[PDB]
Amino acid sequence: RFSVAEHQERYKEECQRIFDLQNKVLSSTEVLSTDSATGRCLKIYRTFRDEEGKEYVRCETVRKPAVIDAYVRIRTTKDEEF
Amino acid sequence: PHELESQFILRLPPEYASTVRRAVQSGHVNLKDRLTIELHPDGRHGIVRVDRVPLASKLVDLPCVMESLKTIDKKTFYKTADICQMLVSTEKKFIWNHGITLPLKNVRKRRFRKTAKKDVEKEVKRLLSTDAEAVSTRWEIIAED
Amino acid sequence: IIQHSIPAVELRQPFFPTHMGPIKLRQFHRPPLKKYSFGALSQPGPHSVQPLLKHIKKKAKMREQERQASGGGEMFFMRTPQDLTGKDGDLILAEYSEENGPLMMQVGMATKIKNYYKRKPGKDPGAPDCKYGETVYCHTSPFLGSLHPGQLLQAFENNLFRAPIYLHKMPETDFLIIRTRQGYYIRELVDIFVVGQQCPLFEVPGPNSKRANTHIRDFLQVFIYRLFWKSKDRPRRIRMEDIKKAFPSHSESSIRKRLKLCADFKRTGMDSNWWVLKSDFRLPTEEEIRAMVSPEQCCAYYSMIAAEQRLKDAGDDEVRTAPWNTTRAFIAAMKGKCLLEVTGVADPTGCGEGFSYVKIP
Repeated sequence: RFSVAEHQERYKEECQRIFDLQNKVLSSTEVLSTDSATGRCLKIYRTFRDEEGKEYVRCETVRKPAVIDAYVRIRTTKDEEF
Repeated sequence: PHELESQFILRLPPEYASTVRRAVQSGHVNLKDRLTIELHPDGRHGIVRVDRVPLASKLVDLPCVMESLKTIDKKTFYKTADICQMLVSTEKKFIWNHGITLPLKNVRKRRFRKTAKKDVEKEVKRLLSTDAEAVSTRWEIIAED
Repeated sequence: IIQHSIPAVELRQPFFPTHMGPIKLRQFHRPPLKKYSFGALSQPGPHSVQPLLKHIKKKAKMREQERQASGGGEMFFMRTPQDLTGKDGDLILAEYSEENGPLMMQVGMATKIKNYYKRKPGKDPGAPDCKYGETVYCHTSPFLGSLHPGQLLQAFENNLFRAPIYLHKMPETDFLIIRTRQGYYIRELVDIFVVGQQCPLFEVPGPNSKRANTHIRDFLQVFIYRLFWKSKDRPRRIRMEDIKKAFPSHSESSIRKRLKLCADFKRTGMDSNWWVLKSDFRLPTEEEIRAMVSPEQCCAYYSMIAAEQRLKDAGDDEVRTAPWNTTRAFIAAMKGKCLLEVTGVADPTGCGEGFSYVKIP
């Protein structure tokens, strides 16, 4: 169960093989042909006053995970600040 | 003070490109008249005239970062400018998934890693602005159906 | 050994930014095409490109005459930003396979191409002639993979990193256009070098590292000394607002602490609202100012802030991929302190090709 000699030999051979492969792919002149965890969306209800007297309510749904994660993080931070 | 020079690659049709390359080698003022570049206010599009013929052009973003290097003695190289944009004369169309070199092709879906777009943060800022405009903001969660 | 251009050693603000905005950090070494506020290009319409082939030959002839004046000995001609411009001289293009380099040279930095050749066993014909760089012979390959005997690989050699380069012909369709406020300019490009994964010879500082904090303090102090040299007043004086414009991120109190030593403030009389240099203090010489902050240190700091911005934008694997961890791991491998797993999440390609710089027992 050699721990140092076996490990060093495998590391050296793998690095050399990758170095040869990386050089070959980049040096090649061959042409190449063109080729949430919860699973829950976020919905927001906004209440605003329109011109003169009105109180319309707008419901907007975000189905994009990255936007949902950013919005939730900011909302949680705002709650934490107060 | 000093403003860094901005360099963008220009791509032309091969028959058009060959005529332009011969004119560049000649260095004649005729080449200056023959080739004119016009930049749109958006800047994602360009109009290029080759031999006094207008060609529709769209600016595209090179995926890789390319640096121009100048060497007086051919042993020491000094960087002049960085090129990340190419104008092609004949969004996902404003992006180029292919490298300029033949080896680097389909780099975005091969020799590149999955990277964050940031964009998305700006869209969240717009949502925050609408929340501020609204007198009342209500939050609810909808499960996928 | 490497000599940087006089603007690059002087850490001039256009070449090296005092501060970078979050959008600027995302666009690292990838500048958008700007629209000039004023100038011929700013006015809407077609703009004619200008041939500078005669200019390139004349500038090269002038440089050769200056070398003849020096006796034919090699001469450093990059003493000004105008010299740094790519319109004159021979231009080569380098394309990086990695989407983001762990260390990226700032504009005006210099690199020497080194061609590494391993001799064939017993008698060998010799190293292949190379148009760019100087051929050298090494018993052991600098790269982790051993070079095969009879094989020569060109590489970019600089203090920040060493990266293998492969020469490829430029496409006939491709042309290089340099755009300036006065007019567009066109240069044909014939040679482009593909760049292999960079092997870091320098260490990127971690966010909030003691080294990173020292570099930030040194950069601010060096800028303050340069401002005193810039002032033409016999009692050198600088405005606090000018330093604040250069460094919005820096707190006024941190700038005040640097100002507290070597400068004094008058609210009344002559030099009112000015930070006058202390008479007792002696302003540091230009060589001392260059010694305090290295261009390599600035590039590592610039890489760290851009990587930190990317990490912040993307909400442990990503932390391993970050350059400061990779640079430390590669230096440890050269020391032999720890091995690096060849295959890891840190690999830039995301495929078997390329190496991952992650520390392993």
